[PDB]
Amino acid sequence: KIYLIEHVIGAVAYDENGNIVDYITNPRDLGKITEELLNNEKGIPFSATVELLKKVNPQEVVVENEAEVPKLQALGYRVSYEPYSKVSRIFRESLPKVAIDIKFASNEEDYYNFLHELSLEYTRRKLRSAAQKRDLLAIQAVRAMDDIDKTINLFSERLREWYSIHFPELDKLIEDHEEYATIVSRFGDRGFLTIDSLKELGFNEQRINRILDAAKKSIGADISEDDLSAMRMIANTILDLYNIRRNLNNYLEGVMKEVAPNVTALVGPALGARLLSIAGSLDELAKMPASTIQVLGAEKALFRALRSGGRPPKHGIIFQYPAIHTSPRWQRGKIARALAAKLAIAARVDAFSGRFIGDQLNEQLKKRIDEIKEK
Amino acid sequence: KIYLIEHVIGAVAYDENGNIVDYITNPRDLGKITEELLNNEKGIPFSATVELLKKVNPQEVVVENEAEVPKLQALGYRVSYEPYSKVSRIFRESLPKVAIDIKFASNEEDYYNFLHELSLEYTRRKLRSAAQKRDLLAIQAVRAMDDIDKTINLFSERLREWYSIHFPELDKLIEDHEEYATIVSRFGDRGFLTIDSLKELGFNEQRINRILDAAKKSIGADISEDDLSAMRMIANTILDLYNIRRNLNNYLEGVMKEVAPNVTALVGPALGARLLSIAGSLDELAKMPASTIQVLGAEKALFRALRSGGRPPKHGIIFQYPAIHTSPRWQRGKIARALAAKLAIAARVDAFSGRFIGDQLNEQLKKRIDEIKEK
Amino acid sequence: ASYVKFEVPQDLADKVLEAVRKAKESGKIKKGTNETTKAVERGQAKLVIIAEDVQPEEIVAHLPLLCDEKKIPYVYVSSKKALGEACGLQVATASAAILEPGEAKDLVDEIIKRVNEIKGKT
Amino acid sequence: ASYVKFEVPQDLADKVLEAVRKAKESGKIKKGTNETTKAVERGQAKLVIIAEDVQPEEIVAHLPLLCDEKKIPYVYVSSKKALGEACGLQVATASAAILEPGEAKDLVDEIIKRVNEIKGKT
Amino acid sequence: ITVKQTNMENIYECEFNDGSFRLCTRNLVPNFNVYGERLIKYEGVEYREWNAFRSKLAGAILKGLKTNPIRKGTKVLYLGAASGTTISHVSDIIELNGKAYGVEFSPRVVRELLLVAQRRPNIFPLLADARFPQSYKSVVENVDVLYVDIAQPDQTDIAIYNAKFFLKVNGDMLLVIKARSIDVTKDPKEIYKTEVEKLENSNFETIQIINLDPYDKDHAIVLSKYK
Amino acid sequence: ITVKQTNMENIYECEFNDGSFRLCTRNLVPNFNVYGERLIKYEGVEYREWNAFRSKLAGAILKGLKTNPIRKGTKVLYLGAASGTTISHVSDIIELNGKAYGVEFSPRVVRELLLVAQRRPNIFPLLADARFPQSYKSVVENVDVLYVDIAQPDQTDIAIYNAKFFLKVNGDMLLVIKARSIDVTKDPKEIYKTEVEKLENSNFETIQIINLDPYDKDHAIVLSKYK
RNA sequence: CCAUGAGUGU
RNA sequence: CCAUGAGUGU
RNA sequence: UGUGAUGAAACACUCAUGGUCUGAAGACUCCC
RNA sequence: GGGAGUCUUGUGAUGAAACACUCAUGGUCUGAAGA
Ligand SMILES: Nc1ncnc2c1ncn2[C@@H]1O[C@H](CSCC[C@H](N)C(=O)O)[C@@H](O)[C@H]1O
Ligand SMILES: Nc1ncnc2c1ncn2[C@@H]1O[C@H](CSCC[C@H](N)C(=O)O)[C@@H](O)[C@H]1O
Repeated sequence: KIYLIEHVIGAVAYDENGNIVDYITNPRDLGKITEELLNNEKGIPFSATVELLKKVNPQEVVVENEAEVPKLQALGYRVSYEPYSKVSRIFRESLPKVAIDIKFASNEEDYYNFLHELSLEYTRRKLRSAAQKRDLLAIQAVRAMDDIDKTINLFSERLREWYSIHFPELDKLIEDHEEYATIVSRFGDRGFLTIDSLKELGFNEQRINRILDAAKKSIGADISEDDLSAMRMIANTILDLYNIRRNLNNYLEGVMKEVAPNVTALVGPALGARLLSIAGSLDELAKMPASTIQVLGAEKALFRALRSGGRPPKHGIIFQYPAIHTSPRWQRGKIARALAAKLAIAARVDAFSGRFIGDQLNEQLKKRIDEIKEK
Repeated sequence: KIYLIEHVIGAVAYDENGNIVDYITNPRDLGKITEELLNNEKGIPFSATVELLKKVNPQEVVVENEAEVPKLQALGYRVSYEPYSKVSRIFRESLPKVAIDIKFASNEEDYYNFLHELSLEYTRRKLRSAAQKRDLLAIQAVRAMDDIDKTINLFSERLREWYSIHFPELDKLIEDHEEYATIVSRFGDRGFLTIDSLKELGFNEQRINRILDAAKKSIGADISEDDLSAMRMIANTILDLYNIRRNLNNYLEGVMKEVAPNVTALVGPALGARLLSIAGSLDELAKMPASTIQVLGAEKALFRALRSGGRPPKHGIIFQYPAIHTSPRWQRGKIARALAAKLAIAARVDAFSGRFIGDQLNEQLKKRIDEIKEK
Repeated sequence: ASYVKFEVPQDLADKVLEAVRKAKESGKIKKGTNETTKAVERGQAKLVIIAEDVQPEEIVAHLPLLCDEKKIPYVYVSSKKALGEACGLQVATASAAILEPGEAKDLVDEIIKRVNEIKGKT
Repeated sequence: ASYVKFEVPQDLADKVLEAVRKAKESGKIKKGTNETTKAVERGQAKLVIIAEDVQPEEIVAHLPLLCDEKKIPYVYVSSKKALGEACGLQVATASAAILEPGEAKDLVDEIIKRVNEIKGKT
Repeated sequence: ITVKQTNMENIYECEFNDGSFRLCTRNLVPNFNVYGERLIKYEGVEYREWNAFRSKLAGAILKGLKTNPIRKGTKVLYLGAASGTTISHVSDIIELNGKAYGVEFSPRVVRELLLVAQRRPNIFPLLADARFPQSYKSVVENVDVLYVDIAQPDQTDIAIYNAKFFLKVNGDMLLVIKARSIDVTKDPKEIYKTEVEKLENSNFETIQIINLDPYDKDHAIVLSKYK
Repeated sequence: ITVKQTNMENIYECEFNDGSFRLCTRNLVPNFNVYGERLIKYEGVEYREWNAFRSKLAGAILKGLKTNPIRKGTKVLYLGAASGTTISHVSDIIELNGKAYGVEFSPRVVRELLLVAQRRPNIFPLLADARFPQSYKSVVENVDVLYVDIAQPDQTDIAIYNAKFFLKVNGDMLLVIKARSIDVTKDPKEIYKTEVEKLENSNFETIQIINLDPYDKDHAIVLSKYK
C-alpha cells in the first residue's frame, strides 16, 4: 500500500509509516506547475505522478483528492483517497525541508522565492478566469441602468421645479418626463413654442392649443437667456440619459439571452439581470431555493420579519413582474410564489448548461396565473 | 369722529354708532381694484377714499391699517387706526348686503361672481412677483449642481467597478474621476493605449509608462467592442456632467454676486447659494440668528441634541468652508461660530439693501481665525 | 437712520433704559442681537429695545419686521453703549429684549402704551 | 443521467427508502427540492436523497455541489414516485432530506458508510 | 355599492362592493377630482371619496366629532388652505350658497390651489400671511366657521387674532393643534392642554377635543365657540 | 514621540506628541503603507501604525490577549485574508523568516491583496475557497498558527477542517467568531458559547476568549490549542 | 431628524 | 435591515 | 399541487410648511 | 501667594455629534393542501 502526495515540489510516494519510498521532482518552471495545479483541480494527475506510479508498481494506492481517483482507475490502478491523512500531514510537517532533500531547490532561501512567485502567478491566473465570466457584464450593465433610472428621475424632478419659475403651468400639463424635457430643451422661453415644432413630437391638435394658451396667460417669471440655458443644460442631460438607457436595455437583452436564456424568457432581460446582481452570479442564483428568489431585494422587510416574527414580504425585486404589481393584493403572494418557483428551475437549467426550455416554463406559469385569477 | 372703511366694495365712512355717514362706490373693474389693493399694502389710500375724505370734512379720522396713517397725515388730516374695531366688524357683518345698498352690484349673485374673479386675479398677480424674485434661480441652480455632484460620483463609482473587468489595474492608478473617464472615453480597449495619444492630454512622462506597462501585464478580461462601448456611454456621460457642472458654477457665481454679494464674498457662490436653499430665501436667511446659520444642514444632529440634551453639531453645511474642515477638531467650533456671526451680518446687509461691505467682513473674519489658530 | 420706524423722545428713552436695569435685577432679559432675535422667534420677549447708532444699520434691520409678525412691541434708544452698559455689560449692545419684567411691570406697561400712542392706535 | 455522480445498487436504494420511512415516523424529514435545499444551506440534514428520473435534469443538479460545500452526504434512488410515496405523500418528489434519523440511526450510519466505500475513501 | 346621508349635512357614507365604509361628499363639479380621489355615481348623482388620511376634517368626523359646524350655505374662513385638499371638501359641503375664503402664504402651493379655485365659485383664494389679517381685510366678510390648520409655533395666537377680526360672535372655530410644529421637544399631550388654555383664557368655549390618531400623528383638533 | 517594545515580539507602542498610545509594527517594506496608516520613524527605524478599529488582531491585543502565538519566524495559515489589512501586520510581525498563506475566495478583493503580497515575500496569496483545503493543499505546508477570520455560517466547522489538514499538533488557532453572520437572529453571546463547544468537542483546548467590543460589534475571538 | 400637505421612478 | 473588510463626492 | 398548495410588510426618489445649539468670557503683562 | 494695569469680546467669548454615496462577504419567509 502506497500513499501518494502531490505538491508544487513534485510527486512523492510514502508507505504507511511515513517514509519516502520513491519520488519524482517537478521542473522548477512557473508555466508548467501552474497549469498542472489548475489541471489537478479537475482531477487530472501531475505528469510527475504518472511517471512515479510506473517506477513503483503498487497494487493499492491512496491519494489526497477524491477527483483524482477515477482518472487513475482509467490508467490501470486500484485507487482510493484519504482526506486529512496522517501521511499528508507527515509530508507537510517536513515541507520546509524535503524540498532540498528531493532537490527541488538548492536551499530554503529560493524554495520560497519560487513558491512566492508561483502563488503570485497562480492567483493572477485565477483572477483572470473570474473576470472572464460573461454574467459579470450583465450585472454591471443593469446596475448602471438602475443608476440612470434613478438619475433621470432626480433631474426631471429638479428640472420641473426649476423650469416652473418661468412656466409653472406646463408642469401639470405634461405627465411624461421625456416630453417635458424635450420642451425645455427645444424651445427655451415659453414664448418660443410653436405649433409644428410641437406636432413633430406627436402632440395631438388639441394639446398643442392648451400648452400655447397656458404659455400666453402664464403667471410665470420673465427671465434672461442666461437663466434659461442653465435650465436647458439639465434638459439636454435628461434627454441624453434616455437614449443611453434604451441603448443599455438593448445591450443588456443581448447578453442576458446569451448568458441566461431561460430566466430571460420568464422575466425579461432587466429583471433577470437584476436578480443576477442581487444573487452575485448565475451559479449563486441557481443554488437558491425559490423562497429566497421570491424575496431578493426586500431584505429590510425580510429581516424585520425574521427578528420579530411578524409578517414577511410577499415579493422582493420580483414585484416588477407585470403579473404581480397589476394584480390585486391577495393574488400577489401566490403569483410571486409560483414565479419564484419557476425562476429557480429556470436558473438551474441556465446555470448547469441546459438548452432553452423557457417556452413551457412560461406556459406552465401563465396557466398557474390564469387559475389564480379565476376566484 | 369718522371711522373709515376700505374694501373691494369701495370706501365707506361710519360714525361711532355704526351708521353709514357717506360712501363712495368703487368702479366694477378688475384691473383698477387689484392695483389699489396691491397699493394699499404699502399704505397708499384708495382713490375712492381720497374723494370720500373731501365730501365729508372730518376732524378726527380712524382707519383700519397702521400703514395708511402717515399717508393721510401728509394729505392734511389728523389720523389714527383701530385694529379689530367694532365698526370694522359692523361693516363686514352686513357685507353680503351693503354691496347692493351702495350699488356696487345689482344683486348678491354677481357680487360674488366679481369677488371670485378679483380673488383669482389678485392672487394671480401675487404669485407672479413671488416667481420674479432673483434668489430663486440661485437656489435652483445650486440644487441641480448638488444633484450633478452626486451623480458624477455615482457614475464614476460604477464606471470603475464596470471598466475594471477589462483593465483592473487602472483604478488605483488614476485617483481623479475626470481623468479616469477621459481614458475609457477615448480608448475602450487597453491595447489602444499609446504614448502619443496619452501625451495629448498632458499625462506626465513617468505616469504614461506605468499605465502602459499595467495595460501590458494586465490580468483583465478580453472583451468585445459591444461590451466596451456600453461602458464608454457612462464615461462620456461623466465627462458631459463635469462640463455642465463648471458651466453651472459660473452661472451661479453670476447670480450670487448680484443677489447676495456680501454672503458670496464670505463663503463663495456655491456654499452661499446652499445656505439660501436651506433657509428658503435671502430674506429668510437674513432673519436668522447666527446660532441657526451655524447649524443649517445637520438638522438630524441638532434635534437629536435638543431632544436628549446631548452634544450639538458645531457646524452644518458651513463645514464646507475651507478654514473649518482643514482645521483641527478643537478649532472648528470657534471658526464656525465666528463665520456664522459674520454670515448673519452679511445676509442682512444683502437683504435690507445694496452696499458691498464684504472686504471688512472678510478682514474681521480672518483676524478672528488667526487668533483661534494661535493656541 | 432708516430702520428706525418712529420718533422716541428722550424722556421715554430714559424710561426704557431704567426699565431694562430693573429687569436685570428682578426679572429676565436677553442681551445682544442674536439672542434678541431668538427671543422674538420664540415669542418670549415682551418688549424689544433697539439702538439707533448701529454701525452697519442692517444688523438690526430685521427686528422691526420680525417683531410685527410675532406682535411684540419694540422701542429705540439713541446709544448702543448706553444700552449695553444698562444691560450690566461693560461693552456696547445693538439690541436687547425683556422676557420677564419683574419689578418693572408697571414701568414697561407705560412704555408699551406710550409707543402705541406715538404710533397711532386708540 | 449526468447529475448522478456514482452508482447505487438496488439493495442500497431500498435500504435508503426504508431509512426515510422510519424517519417520517420517529424523526424529522424534509420533502421537496426547495425544502431539501434549505436543509443543506442551513446544515441541518444528515443525509440527502436525490431521484434519478427528474424531468428537467437540472432541477436537482445544484444539490451535489451544495452538499459537498457543506459536507453533507447524498444518495440516489431510481424512482421519484417511489421516494415521494415513501415520504408520506401520494405524489412524486425529486429530492428529500433526513434531518433527525430517530429510529433509523443505525440504518442511516450504514448507508453513509456504504456510499463512502463506493466513492473511494478508507 | 350604496350611498346614504349621515348625521351631518351633505356628508355621506358608502357601502362597497366588498363591504367597506368610506366618507364622501356631493361633487360640486361633476366629472372632476382635485387630488387622486375616487369619483362615485349612485342613483345618477356623483360623490367624491373623502380620504381621512389626507383630510383632517374627515379624520375628526371618523373620530366622532359631535356636531359639524360646516354645512349648507355656511361662510368659512379657512386658514392654511394649502393645495386645496380639505377646502375642496368643505366647498362640496357648503354648496354654491356658502363661501370659503382660503388664506395660504406659500406660493409654491397656492399654484395648485388656483386650479381648484378656478373650477369652484365657492372658494376665494388668497395668497397672504394669516399673521396679518389686514392684508385680506378688504376681500373677506365675517364668517360662521374659522377653520385653522397652519403649521406655525404661535398657530393658536394667529387663530385668535383672525377670530376677533372675522369670526361672528357665537360662531365656531375648528383649530388643528400641530404638536410637532409648535415644539418637537415637548410632549404632544402637554401641548394640547396649554393651547386649549389660550382659547379659554381668550373667550372660546371648548366644545370637543379630538385626537386625530391613526390618521394624523401628534395632532389634535379643537372645536370651540367664540363669545 | 517614543516607541518601545511590548510583551509580544515585534509589536510596539507609541507615546505621542499629545500623549496618546497606539500600537504599531516594524515596517518590513519601509516608505510603503497598505491601507492609509501612519508611517513613523524613531531612532532611524520605521513603524506602521496598527489601527485596532480595522484589525481584529490589534483589537484582541488591546483587549488583553494573554500570549500572542504569532511572532518572529512563525508559519501562519490565514483564512479570509481579504484586502490585506491585518495580514500585512502579521507579515511585519513574522519577518522574512516566517511565512503567511493568505486564503481568500473573493476576486474583487484578492485584486487588492495581490498588491500587498507583491511587495511582501512573507505572503503567499491564494484565490481559493477555504471549505476545500484540497484546492490549496499543493502550495502550503503545515503551520504554527491558524488565523481564521471568515464570514460564513459554518465558519467554525471550516476552521476545524483546515486545522486537521494544516495545523501542527500543539499549534494555535485564533478564530474570529462573527455572531451576525452565523445568525442575525440569535444572541451574540449564545453563539460564542456554542461555537467554542464545537472546538472543545473536536479537541481544541480553549486558552482565552475575548470580546472585541468598542472595536468590533458582535464579534469575539478564541485562542485555543490543537491536540 | 420629527410632523403635515402635494407628487415622481423601477 | 444587522455585522465585517475596502473605498468615493461636497 | 413537493418540478411547491396555503398564509404573508417590494424597493428607490422630489417639493412645500413648521419645530433650528450655548450666551461672558478668553488671552497677555508689570510691582513685592 | 498678595496687589495692578493691557489686548480681543453681545456687530458674540466659552463649551459642543457636518452631510451625501460605492464595492465585497455572510446572516435570506412558510411547507400540504386547494376549487
Ligand atoms: N403664517 C401663515 N399664513 C398662512 N398660511 C400658512 C402660514 N404658516 C403656514 N401656512 C400654511 O399652512 C399649511 C399647512 S398644511 C394645511 C393642510 C390643508 N389645510 C388641508 O387639510 O388640506 C402649509 O401649506 C403652509 O404654507
Ligand atoms: N469560504 C470562504 N473561503 C475563503 N474566504 C472567505 C469565505 N467566506 C468568506 N470569505 C472571506 O472572508 C473575508 C472576511 S473579511 C476578513 C478581514 C481580514 N482578515 C482583516 O482583518 O483584515 C471576506 O473577504 C470574504 O470574502
